[PDB]
Amino acid sequence: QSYLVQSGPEVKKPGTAVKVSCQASRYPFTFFGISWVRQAPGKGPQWMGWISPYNGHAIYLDELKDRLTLTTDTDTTTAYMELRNLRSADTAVYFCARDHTRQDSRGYDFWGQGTLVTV
Amino acid sequence: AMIFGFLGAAGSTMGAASNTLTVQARQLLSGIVQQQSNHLLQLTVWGIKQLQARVLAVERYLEVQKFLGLWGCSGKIICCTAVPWNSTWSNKSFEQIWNNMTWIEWEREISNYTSQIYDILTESQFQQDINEVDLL
Amino acid sequence: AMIFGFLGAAGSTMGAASNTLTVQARQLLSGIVQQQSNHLLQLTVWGIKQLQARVLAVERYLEVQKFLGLWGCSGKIICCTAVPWNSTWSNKSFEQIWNNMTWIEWEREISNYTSQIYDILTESQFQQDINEVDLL
Amino acid sequence: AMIFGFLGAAGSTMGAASNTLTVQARQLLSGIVQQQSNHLLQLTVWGIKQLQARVLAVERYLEVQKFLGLWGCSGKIICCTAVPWNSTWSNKSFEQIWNNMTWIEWEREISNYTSQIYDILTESQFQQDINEVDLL
Amino acid sequence: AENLWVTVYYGVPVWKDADTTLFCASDAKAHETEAHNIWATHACVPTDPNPQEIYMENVTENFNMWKNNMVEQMQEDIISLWDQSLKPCVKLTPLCVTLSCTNVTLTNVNYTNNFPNIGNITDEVRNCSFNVTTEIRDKKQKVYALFYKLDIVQMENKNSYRLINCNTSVCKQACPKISFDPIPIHYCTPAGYAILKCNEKNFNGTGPCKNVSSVQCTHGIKPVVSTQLLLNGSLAEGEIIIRSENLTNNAKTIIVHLNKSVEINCTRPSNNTRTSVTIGPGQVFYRTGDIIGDIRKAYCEINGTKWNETLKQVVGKLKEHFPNKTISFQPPSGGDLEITMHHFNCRGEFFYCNTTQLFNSTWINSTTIKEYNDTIIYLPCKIKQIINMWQGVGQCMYAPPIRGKINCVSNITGILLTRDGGDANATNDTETFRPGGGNIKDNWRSELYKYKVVQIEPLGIAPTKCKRRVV
Amino acid sequence: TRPSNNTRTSVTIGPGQVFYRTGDIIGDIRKAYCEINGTKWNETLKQVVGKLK
Ligand SMILES: *[C@@H]1O[C@H](CO)[C@@H](O[C@@H]2O[C@H](CO)[C@@H](O[C@@H]3O[C@H](CO[C@H]4O[C@H](CO[C@H]5O[C@H](CO)[C@@H](O)[C@H](O)[C@@H]5O)[C@@H](O)[C@H](O[C@H]5O[C@H](CO)[C@@H](O)[C@H](O)[C@@H]5O)[C@@H]4O)[C@@H](O)[C@H](O[C@H]4O[C@H](CO)[C@@H](O)[C@H](O)[C@@H]4O[C@H]4O[C@H](CO)[C@@H](O)[C@H](O)[C@@H]4O[C@H]4O[C@H](CO)[C@@H](O)[C@H](O)[C@@H]4O)[C@@H]3O)[C@H](O)[C@H]2NC(C)=O)[C@H](O)[C@H]1NC(C)=O
Ligand SMILES: *[C@@H]1O[C@H](CO)[C@@H](O[C@@H]2O[C@H](CO)[C@@H](O[C@@H]3O[C@H](CO[C@H]4O[C@H](CO[C@H]5O[C@H](CO)[C@@H](O)[C@H](O)[C@@H]5O)[C@@H](O)[C@H](O[C@H]5O[C@H](CO)[C@@H](O)[C@H](O)[C@@H]5O)[C@@H]4O)[C@@H](O)[C@H](O[C@H]4O[C@H](CO)[C@@H](O)[C@H](O)[C@@H]4O)[C@@H]3O)[C@H](O)[C@H]2NC(C)=O)[C@H](O)[C@H]1NC(C)=O
Ligand SMILES: *[C@@H]1O[C@H](CO)[C@@H](O[C@@H]2O[C@H](CO)[C@@H](O[C@@H]3O[C@H](CO[C@H]4O[C@H](CO[C@H]5O[C@H](CO)[C@@H](O)[C@H](O)[C@@H]5O)[C@@H](O)[C@H](O[C@H]5O[C@H](CO)[C@@H](O)[C@H](O)[C@@H]5O)[C@@H]4O)[C@@H](O)[C@H](O[C@H]4O[C@H](CO)[C@@H](O)[C@H](O)[C@@H]4O)[C@@H]3O)[C@H](O)[C@H]2NC(C)=O)[C@H](O)[C@H]1NC(C)=O
Ligand SMILES: *[C@@H]1O[C@H](CO)[C@@H](O[C@@H]2O[C@H](CO)[C@@H](O[C@@H]3O[C@H](CO[C@H]4O[C@H](CO[C@H]5O[C@H](CO)[C@@H](O)[C@H](O)[C@@H]5O)[C@@H](O)[C@H](O[C@H]5O[C@H](CO)[C@@H](O)[C@H](O)[C@@H]5O)[C@@H]4O)[C@@H](O)[C@H](O[C@H]4O[C@H](CO)[C@@H](O)[C@H](O)[C@@H]4O)[C@@H]3O)[C@H](O)[C@H]2NC(C)=O)[C@H](O)[C@H]1NC(C)=O
Ligand SMILES: *[C@@H]1O[C@H](CO[C@@H]2O[C@@H](C)[C@@H](O)[C@@H](O)[C@@H]2O)[C@@H](O[C@@H]2O[C@H](CO)[C@@H](O[C@@H]3O[C@H](CO[C@H]4O[C@H](CO[C@H]5O[C@H](CO)[C@@H](O)[C@H](O)[C@@H]5O)[C@@H](O)[C@H](O)[C@@H]4O)[C@@H](O)[C@H](O[C@H]4O[C@H](CO)[C@@H](O)[C@H](O)[C@@H]4O)[C@@H]3O)[C@H](O)[C@H]2NC(C)=O)[C@H](O)[C@H]1NC(C)=O
Ligand SMILES: *[C@@H]1O[C@H](CO)[C@@H](O[C@@H]2O[C@H](CO)[C@@H](O)[C@H](O)[C@H]2NC(C)=O)[C@H](O)[C@H]1NC(C)=O
Ligand SMILES: *[C@@H]1O[C@H](CO)[C@@H](O[C@@H]2O[C@H](CO)[C@@H](O)[C@H](O)[C@H]2NC(C)=O)[C@H](O)[C@H]1NC(C)=O
Ligand SMILES: *[C@@H]1O[C@H](CO)[C@@H](O[C@@H]2O[C@H](CO)[C@@H](O)[C@H](O)[C@H]2NC(C)=O)[C@H](O)[C@H]1NC(C)=O
Ligand SMILES: *[C@@H]1O[C@H](CO)[C@@H](O)[C@H](O)[C@H]1NC(C)=O
Ligand SMILES: *[C@@H]1O[C@H](CO)[C@@H](O)[C@H](O)[C@H]1NC(C)=O
Ligand SMILES: *[C@@H]1O[C@H](CO)[C@@H](O)[C@H](O)[C@H]1NC(C)=O
Ligand SMILES: *[C@@H]1O[C@H](CO)[C@@H](O)[C@H](O)[C@H]1NC(C)=O
Ligand SMILES: *[C@@H]1O[C@H](CO)[C@@H](O)[C@H](O)[C@H]1NC(C)=O
Ligand SMILES: *[C@@H]1O[C@H](CO)[C@@H](O)[C@H](O)[C@H]1NC(C)=O
Ligand SMILES: *[C@@H]1O[C@H](CO)[C@@H](O)[C@H](O)[C@H]1NC(C)=O
Ligand SMILES: *[C@@H]1O[C@H](CO)[C@@H](O)[C@H](O)[C@H]1NC(C)=O
Repeated sequence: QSYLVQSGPEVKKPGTAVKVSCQASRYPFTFFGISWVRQAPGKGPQWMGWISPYNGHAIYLDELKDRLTLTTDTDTTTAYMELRNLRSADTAVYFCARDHTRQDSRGYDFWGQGTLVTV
Repeated sequence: AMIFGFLGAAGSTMGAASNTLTVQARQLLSGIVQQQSNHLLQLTVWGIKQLQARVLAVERYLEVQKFLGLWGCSGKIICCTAVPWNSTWSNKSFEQIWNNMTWIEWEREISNYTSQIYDILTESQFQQDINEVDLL
Repeated sequence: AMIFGFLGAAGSTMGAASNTLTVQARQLLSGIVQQQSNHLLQLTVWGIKQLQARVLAVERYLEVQKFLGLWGCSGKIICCTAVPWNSTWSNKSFEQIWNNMTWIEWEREISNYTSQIYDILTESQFQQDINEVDLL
Repeated sequence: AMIFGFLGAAGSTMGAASNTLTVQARQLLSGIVQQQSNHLLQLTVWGIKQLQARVLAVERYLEVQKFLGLWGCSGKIICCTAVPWNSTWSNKSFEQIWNNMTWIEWEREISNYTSQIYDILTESQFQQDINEVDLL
Repeated sequence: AENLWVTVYYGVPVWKDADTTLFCASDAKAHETEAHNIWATHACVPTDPNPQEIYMENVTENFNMWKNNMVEQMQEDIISLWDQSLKPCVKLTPLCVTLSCTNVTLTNVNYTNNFPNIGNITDEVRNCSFNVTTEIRDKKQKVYALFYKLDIVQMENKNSYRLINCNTSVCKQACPKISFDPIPIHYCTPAGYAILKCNEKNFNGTGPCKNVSSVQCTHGIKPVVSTQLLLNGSLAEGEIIIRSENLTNNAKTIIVHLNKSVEINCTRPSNNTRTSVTIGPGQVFYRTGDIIGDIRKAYCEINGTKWNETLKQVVGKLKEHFPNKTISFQPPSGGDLEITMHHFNCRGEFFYCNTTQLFNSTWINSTTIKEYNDTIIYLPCKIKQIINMWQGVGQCMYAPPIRGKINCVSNITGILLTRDGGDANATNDTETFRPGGGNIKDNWRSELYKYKVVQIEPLGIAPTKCKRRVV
Repeated sequence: TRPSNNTRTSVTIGPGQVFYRTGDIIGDIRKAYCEINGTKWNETLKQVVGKLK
């Protein structure tokens, strides 16, 4: 059960805005939280934010505090992430990760295939 | 954190549902069935149904209180026992139970061993009393 | 000092009435109603009035016993709690209660806060069990 | 050593019969009378006879539970008390009771003092609560 | 780990499906009228002034009407109340005698007193004379009464009749102080049980309900009895719902639940006089002595435009379950008078209305919008006095006449249809639905479809790290 | 066994009251009877007198 699928790759000119959608299916969407991490090529993953698809409460990272906003949709069970002011160093593979459990997960159960964006 | 109504925390995990035990426990014997009920008035069609409803409410309350007495948990909401957990009834860890399951899902998982566990709890309480009589 | 009958100390102050609690407690469930009762004999006019007297005598006993269990006072005549007295229910001193008031007079004075006190007592016992599970 | 059924150890001495208390205690309120019972169906000849049995099964359980509560023995199989044995009820030694008598023979021996012993036990538990309120 | 021990939790929120005894609870305001209503008698405990409805958030529960034991329980109670209220009343054995009936004659002018010209009761009643016994058994008296042709069946020797029931069972006369007004009944549960309520707006009978809530008593359910149309019910929340145990099986009745009420306005314009004779010691028989003044057939008024709209939305939902077929409505094809005509009650007078104008149409393709101006539909209705509503299960009843003019205004909340089968002709892009079907149970599945009785199981066993302290 | 062959016929004696009667007995007509094995009864009657003595 449960599987997260992201969108296809994008090539966006610097300064534009990019929105990537992770679609969840085959499991109760609202029960488990969703996290976003980015992994630049030849580097390690970086934590970006955590969104609760139940009450919409979100948690962000200071450097991305004023640039990144996370929104969730319930009827079609899709998670959206939009980033603006795309610096040249934002090129990385972006993952959407499901929480391990319904409360105090401390781990990520399922990921997406990744979405490499070039800027 | 907000107070819940009757069975309002049925869909939440155990770790959050166990903070509302007194909500369900406070409604087990007391209800509007014990009113004054506004041709023998106590033999009418709805005079008999009220009567057996009153007896039904008592038996349901005493059916739980019977076990609490046997296990030594009288007068307790959460009662600790001296029976070690057996990793055949279930081998889930702390996080896989209290942060990932609801009380309905769990009681269905161990539904095959509730009768076995009940017998052990009574036997355990009996041993404590035996071990106390010949110790003092 | 002499032993009283049922409700013989209703007129005495609390300090003296509390020495006769077992007299009232001993008559809460047992009576002549449970006799053999010397045209279905249990459908007659008084075959029913006796049946509903037996169920009534049981609910009256279980109604009090339900609260004793929730508050952790099962099996005790006088039970001490961990709920501080709130000087809004009544601010009378020791001498103004146990040497100047009867149990009937007092229970009317705090009649407005019994329900609030009952809920507090139940919640207090719940915290003791919560604080014990995550302490051992 | 083998497990017994209901009342299987009625003929054995006390020393051996006291190890099978939970066999009798487990069957005091639970029975097939509480089934669904497969012209009001609850007023038929055996609709009434079943209802009376349900109330009888509850009174019998509560009759014993009333005494356990007054004596401070709620939730215990074997409960120790603070009432010294009086050598007028019976002056038999240890071996003359637990190795030579059955529970039926003994309860017939002290049958004249059961009522007196019950009253003393209630009075003793009352003193413990009195002595505790004015001690803490 | 080794550190885990068995712990007992009291008050756990867990339940299981169960069947139990539900008792009644009625509002006190409808009480203290001393009218001795049949259904919600004095034995009902007062309702809760502040009912509690608790929303259970992360809960999905399986509901199943057509298998709900609260429906069977309500039917058992409804019939039981009917039989006991008639037990003290007067038997009508002396009225099973030979009746010699002739055409009725009246004195009035009353030139129709209104627009409708349905007809007059003359040719719908007979003037019958017979011999009964006075208070003294060995003395006979000759009396007369006006009977509806539906209540008398000819035997032989033309102009000689008898009551219909005299070869099936004896019928009791409804006691005059008994009231037939349906007042709401709240079904409650014993302590230790609960009722689960499905809050989904568009929810068919069966399947998981994702918006369950907890209650202790049902809402006010009226025991209103009807055959083809559900009256004075509760409207749907979201939209029209078509509920059937299996839409493929044509032996199963289709229940339609409207989200917009349609008014039905029924009246009995005649003016009947209630007169009483003594048929035995302490026994008094109420009869229609005469009908003076207005004389006109009973009728019901329906706003034509509203029904066409309501019949248009319904066919819209039907086309979803029957995609490539045209939907038509037809009058019932036969059966007892309760099936072929809309049967209901109004102030103790039992009506049987035709309702053929309501269910005679065809909706081929909705190719173009057809517009017509407002019209009022008048449905002829017949009155009956020998009543057998429980399909020959309960006690037969005789309804004494009600003095004066009778008027009743009620809502239409649903329709009970019955699709008809076929192999080749019925597959030619057509589906005919005929009103009526099922039984009185379907009149209460429409109210109890959202409820479910469960038993609370407050004893939980879990592993924790707390160990009991040994002395 | 009851070897006869009775016919159940019903008349109406009152409103809703129907009386079932034996209209006729056609075919076999013989008194009802019971069959006992003589030897078995002798034995069963013989052991019993043994206990009575
Ligand atoms: C769907 O729902 C709708 C809405 O809920 C249902 O429609 C409603 O149905 C109810 C009940 O069927 C109707 O209420 C009845 O109204 C009638 C008519 O009221 C008018 O007349 C009153 C005076 O009556 C006198 O004149 C009439 C002719 O006009 C005559 O026929 C009658 O016999 C009598 O001589 C007026 O008072 C009244 O005005 C105002 O009256 C009240 C103040 O007094 C005021 O509060 C009202 O709001 C109103 O504004 C109006 O002009 C009533 O006659 C009838 O009253 C009976 O029932 C009530 C309890 O409901 C009771 O208190 C009454 O005493 C009376 O009960 C007699 O009949 C009972 C049998 O039906 C019997 O059991 C009683 O014992 C009593 O009979 C005894 O006394 C009589 C003498 O009084 C004696 O002859 C008998 O032998 C016996 O001893 C109800 O109130 C609603 O009007 C109606 N609403 C609408 C909009 O249509 C619909 O039916 C539902 N559909 C389905 C399928 O369920
Ligand atoms: C129906 O089902 C849904 C889903 O199953 C369920 O929703 C869960 O509800 C529970 C409530 O019991 C939630 O658990 C709580 O979560 C609170 C929020 O936690 C997040 O935010 C934390 C930081 O928030 C602080 O700062 C922000 C500003 O940034 C501020 O607005 C906040 O108010 C707050 O001050 C963050 O630390 C936290 O991280 C935890 O969780 C992640 C992932 O789970 C984990 O990896 C971390 O290690 C960490 O554990 C999370 O991101 C939280 O505040 C709250 O904590 C209180 O209670 C706990 C109880 O133990 C205490 O220990 C703690 O000290 C606090 O007092 C609690 O943890 C849970 O998150 C919901 N799940 C989802 C997916 O949303 C509903 O309750 C169900 N409803 C019913 C009726 O059944
Ligand atoms: C119906 O209502 C009435 C009125 O409301 C009520 O009557 C009260 O009953 C109680 C019984 O519980 C009485 O309280 C007792 O009083 C006893 C007598 O006290 C007086 O005498 C004391 C000295 O007497 C000794 O010496 C004499 C010889 O001189 C001898 O005959 C005696 O037997 C005894 O040996 C004296 O010390 C005492 O003074 C006390 O009271 C005054 C004023 O109240 C106070 O100012 C003092 O400081 C002192 O406290 C008084 O003058 C008394 O012996 C008895 O004491 C025993 O019990 C207490 C309980 O705590 C123990 O602490 C103590 O050690 C003793 O064991 C007890 O105090 C009370 O006096 C009555 N009130 C009146 C007005 O008469 C009825 O009971 C009610 N009946 C019902 C059925 O409801
Ligand atoms: C119906 O009524 C009958 C009669 O009233 C009753 O029968 C009694 O049943 C009880 C069971 O509870 C018996 O008590 C037990 O007896 C066991 C056998 O004891 C004898 O044998 C001992 C040695 O046996 C060992 O070695 C042999 C090989 O040689 C081997 O096969 C055995 O298995 C065993 O290993 C011997 O030591 C013992 O001596 C005792 O008794 C004598 C006289 O009674 C006394 O003088 C001694 O001082 C000593 O006390 C005896 O000769 C015995 O093993 C068993 O012991 C276990 O339980 C006790 C409980 O306290 C423990 O303390 C102990 O450590 C063991 O775990 C126990 O004592 C009793 O003997 C029966 N009585 C008779 C007359 O046969 C039925 O039970 C009744 N039934 C019902 C349903 O009511
Ligand atoms: C906390 O709880 C959640 C949820 O628990 C579930 O939901 C709740 C509401 C309750 O009802 C619970 O009873 C219920 O279990 C836990 O999430 C589950 O985690 C497990 C373990 O990771 C996971 O099972 C694995 O899924 C892997 C990925 O799924 C893919 O494949 C499946 C194929 O499944 C097929 O078979 C099942 C029945 O066996 C059918 O139902 C299903 O329809 C398929 O026919 C596919 O369906 C998905 O779409 C994905 O494509 C899958 O690869 C694994 O298979 C391997 O399992 C073991 C390893 O565990 C190997 O050894 C085998 O050889 C297999 O290769 C597993 O099937 C569940 O799907 C998760 N459920 C949900 C709803 O997310 C969570 O783990 C808990 N946290 C804890 C315990 O910390
Ligand atoms: C029904 O028939 C009866 C006859 O049994 C009519 O009663 C008589 O009618 C005549 C004609 O006016 C009167 O002269 C008599 O006084 C009436 N009573 C008797 C005892 O004969 C009765 O009028 C008829 N009713 C109707 C409505 O036609
Ligand atoms: C009652 O339900 C019907 C559907 O059965 C509703 O009709 C729909 O109304 C919406 C809003 O205008 C339209 O978009 C749909 O096309 C309509 N459906 C059909 C089949 O015509 C109707 O609005 C509901 N009425 C109320 C008061 O809720
Ligand atoms: C039900 O129909 C009747 C008649 O068909 C309506 O009674 C009329 O009421 C108006 C008042 O607005 C009077 O002017 C008429 O004289 C009445 N008609 C008759 C024949 O008396 C009644 O109003 C209708 N009910 C509703 C709720 O509309
Ligand atoms: C655990 O339970 C099983 C049966 O459910 C039993 O066979 C086993 O012995 C138990 N474990 C221990 C340690 O006794
Ligand atoms: C005492 O009770 C009142 C309400 O009766 C409440 O407002 C107050 O806070 C309570 N006192 C304390 C110390 O909690
Ligand atoms: C023992 O009981 C008798 C009455 O059964 C009583 O008289 C006696 O005082 C009691 N023994 C003691 C020490 O009190
Ligand atoms: C209706 O019948 C009654 C009773 O006989 C009578 O008093 C009245 O005049 C008749 N006509 C009308 C319009 O009420
Ligand atoms: C209602 O629709 C029918 C067609 O089924 C039509 O004949 C009739 O004129 C319509 N009436 C009104 C008032 O629109
Ligand atoms: C109805 O039939 C046509 C072909 O005749 C088909 O194209 C259409 O999809 C069908 N309608 C539905 C709802 O399947
Ligand atoms: C009415 O019903 C008849 C059959 O009962 C049918 O032939 C006719 O087409 C329907 N419509 C009209 C307007 O009569
Ligand atoms: C017995 O009676 C029945 C019923 O009248 C008849 O049909 C049948 O021929 C008779 N004879 C036998 C042998 O059954």
